[PDB]
Amino acid sequence: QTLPHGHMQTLIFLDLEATGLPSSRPEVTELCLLAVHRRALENTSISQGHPPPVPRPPRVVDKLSLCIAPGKACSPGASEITGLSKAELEVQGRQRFDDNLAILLRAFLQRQPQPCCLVAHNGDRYDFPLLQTELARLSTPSPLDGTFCVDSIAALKALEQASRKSYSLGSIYTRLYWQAPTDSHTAEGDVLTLLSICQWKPQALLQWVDEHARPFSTVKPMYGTP
DNA sequence: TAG
Ligand SMILES: [Mg+2]
Ligand SMILES: [Mg+2]
Ligand code: NA
Repeated sequence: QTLPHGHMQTLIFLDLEATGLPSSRPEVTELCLLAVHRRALENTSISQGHPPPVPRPPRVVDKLSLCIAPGKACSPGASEITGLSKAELEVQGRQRFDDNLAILLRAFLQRQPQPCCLVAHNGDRYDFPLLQTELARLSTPSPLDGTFCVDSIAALKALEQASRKSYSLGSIYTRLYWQAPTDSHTAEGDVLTLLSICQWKPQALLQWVDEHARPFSTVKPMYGTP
């Protein structure tokens, strides 16, 4: 382009469940990362047919799915759709978002060939600023420091405009594949759904991602800590 | 406009 940050070598599909929506000062209850090398995406076969079948996930993938005890209760709305509550997370012995979690994420990211780019649906307004806020509370250094990120809503908008309607995760998936997504509002279900829409046009997605990746350190926290 |  020249590419502003070089080729993204690893795409990290990311999904968070949390206790509520942005004005509630929400906290994370579940986290899922799906790390895919760009080779896996460029090896995805072209989406043919109307509709095309849902693309097959790459064989080679690193996956991390974690349930996390938040510091405050879930809104009733959040619990009904995620199937999670703070109390039941604690009955199941889930720990808080803590320094160890940060050390876990860092080691997971370091397994990936660099640089890594986080991909989340509406990430620019939800997942990235939320995650930035969770990590901010920790005295521990951010494990996301040399990482990049993109919002898949912008990606799919550009990809479909390259070919009114909704750009919610489920809407896009149903429009592309004429099927309902499964396990919605679980971190891993919605991450796998996200993987599928991004595999719709894998080459165009990588190109767009390389051009719009931005440092996660420029992400503004969703809300302030004490 | 999209837990
Ligand atoms: Mg989400
Ligand atoms: Mg979800
Ligand atoms: Na393509």
